[PDB]
Amino acid sequence: ETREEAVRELQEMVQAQAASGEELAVAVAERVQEKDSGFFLRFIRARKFNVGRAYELLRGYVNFRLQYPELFDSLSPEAVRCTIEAGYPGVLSSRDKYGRVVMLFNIENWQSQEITFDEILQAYCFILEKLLENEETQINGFCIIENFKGFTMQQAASLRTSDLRKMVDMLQDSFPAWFKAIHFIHQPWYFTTTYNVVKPFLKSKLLERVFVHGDDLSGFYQEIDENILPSDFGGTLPKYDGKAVAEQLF
Ligand SMILES: CC1=C(/C=C/C(C)=C/C=C\C(C)=C\C=O)C(C)(C)CCC1
Repeated sequence: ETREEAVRELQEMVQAQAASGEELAVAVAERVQEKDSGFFLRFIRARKFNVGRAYELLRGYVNFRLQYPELFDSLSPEAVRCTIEAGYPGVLSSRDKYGRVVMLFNIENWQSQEITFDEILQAYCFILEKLLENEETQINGFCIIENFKGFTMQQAASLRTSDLRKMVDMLQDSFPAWFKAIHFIHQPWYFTTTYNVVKPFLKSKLLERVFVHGDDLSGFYQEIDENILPSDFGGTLPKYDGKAVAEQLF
């Protein structure tokens, strides 16, 4: 069967490339040695069974883990659960019109000293790992909705460029085959400074996936069904509660 053959070919390529001794190639081989066929199929299917292209995706995925080991070193499922229960980030029960999983972040009252940017990215990675077990999601991918209505100047001043770059790299290196769009709503005037900080690190393909809506949600609602969104993202569903997602995942 083509699936089993494709996985075997990807595995052989992982080994063949590592044979060169090239640093990342060697790291990939080491870092995927415990993975099952399902894991390899994610990359294979995301690249329409093009093994070479699947391997390139895998390189970026592993590179992210090499560059940001603090996100993976002492990962505790229990701690990740708490972050998710707190609603950071959230996940909708229904897919959007593109068949995408919709992830959520509402910055209002986010206290970075209580729940760190790193902890939030750990939660993203933990969720995406589970979400990508699903074969439709392996193709359709996901989007992110960011409600910045409550983005304060204090929050803005506290954001570290190294943390913003980490998020860029999560989307651009770890999950680029799956990250499809990010929608910022209700962002204040000083969002411009935050955006400008990140802009140099965004490749053109990723830049084209960033949308900023402010207070006019007309276009936004054309993308994401108002009737699938929680009330704190302008929708008709109950205010987002991280408990439901958390229970489903764990
Ligand atoms: C502008 C912009 C970004 C900035 C995101 C920010 C400012 C996130 C701030 C807080 C958190 C933790 C959100 C969690 O979802 C992205 C994602 C990096 C890269 C694409 C464009």
